[PDB]
Amino acid sequence: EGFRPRTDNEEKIRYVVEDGIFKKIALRALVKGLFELEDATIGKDKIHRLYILLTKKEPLSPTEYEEYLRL
Amino acid sequence: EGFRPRTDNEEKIRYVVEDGIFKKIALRALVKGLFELEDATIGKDKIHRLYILLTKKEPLSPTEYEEYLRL
Amino acid sequence: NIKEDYFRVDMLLNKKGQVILYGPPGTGKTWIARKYVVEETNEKTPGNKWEFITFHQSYSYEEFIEGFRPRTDNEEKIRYVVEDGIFKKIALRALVKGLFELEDATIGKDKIHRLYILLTKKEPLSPTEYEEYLRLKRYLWELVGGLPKDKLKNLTPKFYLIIDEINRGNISKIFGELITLLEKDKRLGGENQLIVRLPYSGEPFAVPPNLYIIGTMNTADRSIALLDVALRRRFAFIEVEPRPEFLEKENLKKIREKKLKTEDRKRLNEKLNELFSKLGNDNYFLKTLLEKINVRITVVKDRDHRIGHSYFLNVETVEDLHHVWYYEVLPLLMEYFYNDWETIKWVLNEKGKEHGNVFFEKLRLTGPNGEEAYQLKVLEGDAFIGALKRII
Amino acid sequence: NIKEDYFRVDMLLNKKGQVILYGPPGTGKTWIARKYVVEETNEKTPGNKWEFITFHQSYSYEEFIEGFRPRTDNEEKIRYVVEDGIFKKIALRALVKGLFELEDATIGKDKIHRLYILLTKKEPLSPTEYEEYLRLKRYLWELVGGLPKDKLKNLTPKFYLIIDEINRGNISKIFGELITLLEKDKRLGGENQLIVRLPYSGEPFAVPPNLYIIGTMNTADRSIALLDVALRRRFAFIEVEPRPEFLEKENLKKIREKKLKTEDRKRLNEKLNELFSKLGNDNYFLKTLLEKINVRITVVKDRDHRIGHSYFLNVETVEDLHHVWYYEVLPLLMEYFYNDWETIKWVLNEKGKEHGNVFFEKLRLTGPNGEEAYQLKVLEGDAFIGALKRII
Amino acid sequence: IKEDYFRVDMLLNKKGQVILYGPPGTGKTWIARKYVVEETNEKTPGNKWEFITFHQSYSYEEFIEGFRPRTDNEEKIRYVVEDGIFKKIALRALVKGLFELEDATIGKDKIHRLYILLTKKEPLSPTEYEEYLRLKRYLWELVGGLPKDKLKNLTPKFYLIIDEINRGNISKIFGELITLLEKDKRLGGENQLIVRLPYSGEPFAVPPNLYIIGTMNTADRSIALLDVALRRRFAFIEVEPRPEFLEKENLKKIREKKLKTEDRKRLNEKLNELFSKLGNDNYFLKTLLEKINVRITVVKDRDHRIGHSYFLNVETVEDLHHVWYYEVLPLLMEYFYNDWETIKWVLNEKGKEHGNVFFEKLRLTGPNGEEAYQLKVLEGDAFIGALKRII
Amino acid sequence: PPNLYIIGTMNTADRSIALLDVALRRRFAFIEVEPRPEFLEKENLKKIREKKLKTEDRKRLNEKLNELFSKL
Amino acid sequence: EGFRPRTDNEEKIRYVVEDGIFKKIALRALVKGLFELEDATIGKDKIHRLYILLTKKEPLSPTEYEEYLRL
Amino acid sequence: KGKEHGNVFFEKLRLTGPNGEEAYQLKVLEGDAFIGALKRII
Amino acid sequence: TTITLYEHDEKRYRDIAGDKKAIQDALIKLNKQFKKDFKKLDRSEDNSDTEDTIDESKGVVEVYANKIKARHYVGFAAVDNVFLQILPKVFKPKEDTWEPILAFIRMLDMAYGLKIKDHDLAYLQGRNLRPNLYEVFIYLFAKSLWSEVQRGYHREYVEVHREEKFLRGKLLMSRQIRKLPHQLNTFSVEVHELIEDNLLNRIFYASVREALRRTTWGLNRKLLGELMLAFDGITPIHLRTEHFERVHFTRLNERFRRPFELAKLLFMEVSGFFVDMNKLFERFIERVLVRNLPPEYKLFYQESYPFSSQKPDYVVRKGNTPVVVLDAKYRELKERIPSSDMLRQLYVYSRIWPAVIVIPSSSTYNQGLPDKPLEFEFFDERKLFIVAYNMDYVKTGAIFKADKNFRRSLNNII
Ligand SMILES: Nc1nc2c(ncn2[C@@H]2O[C@H](COP(=O)(O)OP(=O)(O)OP(O)(O)=S)[C@@H](O)[C@H]2O)c(=O)[nH]1
Ligand SMILES: Nc1nc2c(ncn2[C@@H]2O[C@H](COP(=O)(O)OP(=O)(O)OP(O)(O)=S)[C@@H](O)[C@H]2O)c(=O)[nH]1
Ligand SMILES: Nc1nc2c(ncn2[C@@H]2O[C@H](COP(=O)(O)OP(=O)(O)O)[C@@H](O)[C@H]2O)c(=O)[nH]1
Ligand SMILES: [Mg+2]
Ligand SMILES: [Mg+2]
Ligand SMILES: [Mg+2]
Repeated sequence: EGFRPRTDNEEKIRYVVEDGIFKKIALRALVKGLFELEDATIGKDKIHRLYILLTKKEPLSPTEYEEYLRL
Repeated sequence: EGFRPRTDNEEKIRYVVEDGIFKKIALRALVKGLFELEDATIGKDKIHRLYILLTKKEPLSPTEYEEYLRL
Repeated sequence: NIKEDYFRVDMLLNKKGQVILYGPPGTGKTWIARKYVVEETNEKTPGNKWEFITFHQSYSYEEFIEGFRPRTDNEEKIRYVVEDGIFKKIALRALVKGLFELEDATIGKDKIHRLYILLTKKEPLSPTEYEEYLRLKRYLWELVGGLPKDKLKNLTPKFYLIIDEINRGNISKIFGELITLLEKDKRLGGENQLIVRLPYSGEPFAVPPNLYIIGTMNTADRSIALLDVALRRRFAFIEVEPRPEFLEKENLKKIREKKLKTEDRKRLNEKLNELFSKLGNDNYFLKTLLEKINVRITVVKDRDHRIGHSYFLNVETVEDLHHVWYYEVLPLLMEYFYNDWETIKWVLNEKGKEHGNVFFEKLRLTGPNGEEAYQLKVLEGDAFIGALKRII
Repeated sequence: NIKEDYFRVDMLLNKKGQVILYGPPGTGKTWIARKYVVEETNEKTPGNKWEFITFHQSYSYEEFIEGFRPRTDNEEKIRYVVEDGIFKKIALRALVKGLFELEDATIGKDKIHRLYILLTKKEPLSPTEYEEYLRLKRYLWELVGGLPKDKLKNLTPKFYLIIDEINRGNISKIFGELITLLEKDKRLGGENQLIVRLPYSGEPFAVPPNLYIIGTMNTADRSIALLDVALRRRFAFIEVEPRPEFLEKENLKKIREKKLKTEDRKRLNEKLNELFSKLGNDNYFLKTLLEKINVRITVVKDRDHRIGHSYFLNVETVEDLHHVWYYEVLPLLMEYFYNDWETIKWVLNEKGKEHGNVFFEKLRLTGPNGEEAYQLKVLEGDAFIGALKRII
Repeated sequence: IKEDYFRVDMLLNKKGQVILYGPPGTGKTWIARKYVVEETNEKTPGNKWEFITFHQSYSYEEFIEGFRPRTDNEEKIRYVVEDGIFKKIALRALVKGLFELEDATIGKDKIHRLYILLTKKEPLSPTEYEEYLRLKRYLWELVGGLPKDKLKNLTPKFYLIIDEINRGNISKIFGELITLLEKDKRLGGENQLIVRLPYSGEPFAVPPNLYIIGTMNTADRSIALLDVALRRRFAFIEVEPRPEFLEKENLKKIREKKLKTEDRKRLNEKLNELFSKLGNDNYFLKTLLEKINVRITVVKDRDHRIGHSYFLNVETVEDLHHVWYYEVLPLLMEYFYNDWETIKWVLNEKGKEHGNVFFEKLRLTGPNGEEAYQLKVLEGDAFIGALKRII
Repeated sequence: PPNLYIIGTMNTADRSIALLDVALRRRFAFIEVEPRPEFLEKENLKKIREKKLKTEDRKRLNEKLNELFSKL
Repeated sequence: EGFRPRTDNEEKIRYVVEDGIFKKIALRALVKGLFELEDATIGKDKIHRLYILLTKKEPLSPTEYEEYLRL
Repeated sequence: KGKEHGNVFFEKLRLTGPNGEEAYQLKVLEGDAFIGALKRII
Repeated sequence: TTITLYEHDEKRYRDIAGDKKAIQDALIKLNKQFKKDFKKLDRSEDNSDTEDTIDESKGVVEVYANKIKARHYVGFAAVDNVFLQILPKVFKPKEDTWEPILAFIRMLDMAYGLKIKDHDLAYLQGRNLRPNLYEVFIYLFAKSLWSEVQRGYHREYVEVHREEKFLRGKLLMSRQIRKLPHQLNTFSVEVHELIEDNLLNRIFYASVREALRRTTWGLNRKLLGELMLAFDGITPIHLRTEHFERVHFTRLNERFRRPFELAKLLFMEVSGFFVDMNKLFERFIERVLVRNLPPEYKLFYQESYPFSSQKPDYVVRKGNTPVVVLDAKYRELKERIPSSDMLRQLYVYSRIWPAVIVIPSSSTYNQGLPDKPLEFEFFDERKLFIVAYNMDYVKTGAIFKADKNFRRSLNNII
């Protein structure tokens, strides 16, 4: 986990926390493992939303990043 | 690549991602490689437009930097 | 016999204030410290009443007490607000949680409870409430200096701090303000109450009498050349010996059945009866094997380089004993003796043996200047058991 | 208390200006620095009259007197301002508090009171009043340039800075400007008034004669010892030897009932009578035990690695003496002589003994190349006192 | 008396920058402070002289020039390059020297405007800082159009008296100054050098007024000025620890210099009572410091010698006891940490084990045949009999 | 989570296994991948190169390896 | 060559790139070199305009630095 | 190397160390005696 | 195999351990290695003949067809698992070879200038270890290091201009002002941090690693094993001669002088060192004379040039007037008379300095022993006075009884 700069529609530099390699593969191993659990079916829609977001590349806008930090 | 300020509007100084030399030479080798390819003929009239932007021997103009970004 | 080890820690932790469970690795020093705090304050997770924290070689004072750290402010440009570390987020927390139960006519219990919420906040501090955190922290150290020493010894919630691998980090540099404070007398409420002024934030800071900093020092790495004055007088050192008494037939059965379930303990009984029958029907075999190999370690090398007993505590067959002897004992044994061979075979008393059922066989081609190089040799089946039955 | 270690600090600190209480760990160095300042200033907590800070290796020159420290303003988050450290906030505090009773500041006595408010202000300085603070600071060093040396010799408060473990930090770097100010005739009012020019703020600075610095270095470690010969002249070293005379029967009753003046004096006295009656009714046992170890450590180790009298000061019973032996000083003795068994057997005066009532039993298994090592033995009961009576 | 005063005054005109090096405890900062005060008649630092002292955090950016945030408006923090301590002196020593010239530097309205913005204690507002940066560009356009005869003789002598010059990383602090600190490489010299600074880019040259008298200690050999190119620039005055001041008469002449005959009668009978207990000899502390400094020269080095700042402030025999056991014997023990047969020889008690010895012998011995001594706090007239045996 | 396994890879020509950090020789478990010369036979070098190439490249690979070991 | 902040009187901190000592000698030697000959160096007033903007004692204004970057 | 007293920049201290060490001191000369200690270099 | 020699002593190849071919292979490397490193060590009347004798495989050892003979070069060397040690012939006896080891190191203590402790050597006396010079100088290095590492670790300060995620030390301002706001998230400081792996600690990690690999005791393997664990975080280096020169001894690492000089004496193939037995006695007598000659000051190596300069080993003069020449010779002095080569040099040293001359010689059970007083007065038909003095050697013990007998004979000579 670290700090990385990011532009907000061609504006001044906005710092945002972007997860590295190990945390993006440990959280991915968690949200993929919670599919086949019978007790984790209380949030199966929202966990599946996290796994699609965690395997895609370059989250372009903060509207899905705040969705990502909420999930 | 890194972040550089540009000559935008006066009260609207922007931080764009100006590419370095290794990204510019690897894109230029990829653009020139696909320019003479037969199966990449979907947008070959636009790959030659991307080649002129990469051999442009000057800092890129801000009214057409988004044309460089979209290509 | 583990309640005496939960009483040996407990009698020293109220007399000296903090301990260090120093001992060779693979013994249970991390497990004794974690299962004493969970048994004392019933919280299975870190956070509120204790905080697990390990040390490393690049761990610094600014991550422990406080330091200047760049922090984002509500999804915008960074500021440079000074962040309290992992100690100061629990040393202040042990103070304001203890100050709930104190019935004095000067406590701002509405203000202290507001400071307690901002200290247990798992999210980072936003600048709309970080100034509310620093202002309430300023009220705390104006209040602590006004309370007498009679009402700052009986604070009820015992806070803990498992410092894992305390000798791996540079101990005198991490404990900057904590090698003048970590005594039982230099805490708050004691006879020698010291409120030490900090360099970075500039606010005074003092350890409360609730906080007990349990340490789990491995001593096969970064050995007994410690600080020897500051980080040695404050800590009441407890030696956690590698006990081979937990490696009999009944002791392996009793350990692996209490944590087990209904159907697991019958299968663990059938597995262990199959294992010790392949060893020669010796119920005291793994005890005698570990006790014999520990005597050869303490004679040649130091007494704190012995092979522990967390390795052999999770075996169920001969094949699992093979995968713990060739990957958690013999690579550990070649680490201590610095790739030596003529003394690593005396530990197994295979000094006058080569090319047979030996763990280190000599290559049949000597070097130019008469030197010889040995090689680790994998075994299997009854050849490996016959190679273990002559260590005893 | 007032006999030797108080009256030789107060006489020497008033003559030299700075005192370092160098001595081995376990001696009253931090305690005699804390007791002298509290009994002088009549303020049992830090803050106004005195400041207790401690040095470490992460301690900065920029955080001691002056440095660029980035603050967090509202609209400009990254704002680099020059912030005075703790010494410049106690040297300016000792100056403008002492300048309340002078007769040449008759134009700006309100400005000196306003500057004293800004230095006692524990709130962080807003940038609307930081320029008011800097305008009053450069007014102050204009005012002491027009003050005569006959009127700056007697400033009626007495401010203190107890730095603890002074030798741990880079003392040549922390005392940047202070390696030429810290002298009795080189402060303000002395025979050579020196107002040096600080690097960062560009404002002149001079230590007032109001201030005193009581360092307490530790001299068990040697890589952090104070060998700066140009700095050892500025201080005045006081060797606090570890006195075993605080461990007699009458002395333990006089040291432990002076602090605890509650109604448990009948409880401590009957417990200390029972403790020494188990020791053979020897009123000079623990005095002889610490003396016959510190002499036997002085002859083989250095003279500054001796056992202090803070280990055996808090003993109450034989069970408490057993806890302070096997867990505090015997792991300490195994740290001094780490696998040097012929020395550590001799320090406890068990050199010929290898079996029976002894702390270190001899293993009955020698090594390959003729080496042999020993093993601890947890003793208890009257056999433990029979292993302590052999030392004295 | 005036010999060390005149010796500084001679070398500060020949080489340009003197260094008073010596063992710690002698008059190095004192003879440097008394020289600049008696030559400039200014007892506190200010325009005519400035005292600084070096350390490891005294880098190049705050000594000559570097970037420094400064706005003086509580808004619009202007990241501008600000001159350090030295360039605020060398520009001040130049524009003070450009007053007495007749018609060579025709800047009599623009030089005095630059001097009043250089001695201004209040920090520079940006509406007047643009005037200060524009007049400084006029200065190095002025200097360069002046003849060397009207630039060598600038009248008012400025001093940057620095201290512990060895303690800072001197080759890093001296940046562009590493080639300008000769007497003939200044302004007005035979080979003037208008050298260029990195950060601001404005050129720079030291005026011939500015003299750098820098005191250092040479007992720390870890940090000594061993650069052989910063020993050519400086003139190194030997300041040895002189025990001539520790007589009865020479101690009475020094310690009764500023007392106005009020406590001088108290001091006269106090020194009469000190030397009556030492054996009625006026020459005790002279040969006590001599027989220690000679015995510490043949053992450690020439540079670790005990100074004469320790014994200079003694009044009675009790104050000599508190400066022996607390300032110099802890100093003598940390030269020779656990080196006991050497520190016994500095006090020449080498055959003396017990009795009136500072280091009594422990009655124990070692298992391998070793021994170690123990410090013995002596009091009364037995202390003097343990001290007179050194002589 | 207990899914994430950390398969390291260590070129130990420069740094030996004893010259690692102390929280690496005990958290991890070391497998020595020994240099096997048995992959360089006449039939073993053919089988390894048969997985990457095609059928017509394999006869040229067979003829070149027959030309190689005949010269040796 | 390096980066350098430059706020003139009231503008924002526009991060200009300031040429060091060497480029203000290397460009100054090249422009004074080309000023004496006339083979294909058209725009001798344009080369002279670059030489004036290299010996500026004052720092360059943003209305003059931008034409200095073009020349 | 052989001159230890008289017109020499370094006189010898009269006593040696406890284990065979011996140090000197920088003697300040003046006048023609300084030249006589300087012309013996050449 | 362990082979041991005394000065001018021989061993048979048939009785010797190991192989006949293995020892002669070890020696021809050692005598060749002594050729390239001959000029570093000084001599005194050695008759070395540098051109012919040393390069003919006769530098240290004379390897012959039927035996192995030692020259007069004292010390030790370990080559190809054939550890050679050459003790002086004076300490030869009539634990049986453990007295001459501590005698030779004590003669290597006072003469050569080492500052080892007597309680370092007295720890080994009686522990029935195998006598070996390499096993004790590794121990004298390892004990003096582990007694100087147990107190302090030698963490020395370097300054680094490092970009840190936190703020430690002085913040660099010219590197932080010119920082773009896209990279503002790291401070740029210049912190004076203390590093454990300094150059003196890289050497002592490498000097231990090359010592534990080549040690054979059970005491040094335990002591170097604890030293290597204390130096675990230090990155290793390959030792050279540039590394032992690049460090300088200031006041903050002066206590590491004793292990480093012994680490330079043993490390820099070959291992160990050799010195001439003539000069080592010439240096050892110089410690005895200046201590024992209060009336007259004595200087070693004073030279007077005839006609090619023939210089005495030592001359004592009170002021300048008495000329009492003292030339130290390692010769046995058979038949109670000096030889042709000895007395011819004694005649020149007296004439070019009315000058008496005294020759000190060794005396033990093995060497030739004269009577207790000044044994031989001689006149060379020019009113000369040649006195044959003999120093007895209680240096095998720890007490200096013979120094009083040497002073009493010198007081009758003075
Ligand atoms: N009453 C009394 N208590 C003493 C005396 N000497 C030591 N103590 C006790 O010793 C305890 C700790 O001693 P302390 O002075 O703090 O050691 P220290 O100087 O800090 O040791 P270090 O680690 O810095 S080196 C205190 O609780 C104090 O009560 C004494 O002379 N009188
Ligand atoms: N009158 C007089 N006083 C002296 C003389 N030498 C030293 N002193 C006094 O001794 C005190 C200490 O001398 P000082 O100059 O401060 O030592 P120092 O060389 O600066 O010490 P250092 O750490 O920087 S190395 C001064 O206050 C000074 O008054 C002298 O020759 N005459
Ligand atoms: N049940 C039980 N398990 C133990 C005991 N001691 C150690 N263990 C086991 O040891 C393991 C922990 O080892 P650890 O403390 O991390 O070793 P170390 O920190 O390297 O010294 C756990 O899996 C426990 O199951 C014990 O007394 N009882
Ligand atoms: Mg652990
Ligand atoms: Mg302390
Ligand atoms: Mg000074």
